[PDB]
Amino acid sequence: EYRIDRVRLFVDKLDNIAQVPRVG
Amino acid sequence: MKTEWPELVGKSVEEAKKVILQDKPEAQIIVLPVGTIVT
Repeated sequence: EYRIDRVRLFVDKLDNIAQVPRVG
Repeated sequence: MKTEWPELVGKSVEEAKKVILQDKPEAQIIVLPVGTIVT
């Protein structure tokens, strides 16, 4: 792949980044 | 060289999309409510 500019940023009920994005 | 945003854990899309928006060479991020992956 390459330097894609997107990352599955899943959110919780109150938008609490419970998953860390990386893009790498 | 921000490519993990590990410190972003327990944070919010605000700071996420915010800083994530660039760090690497403009690496953005998809803000979604988990849910399935498009059927």
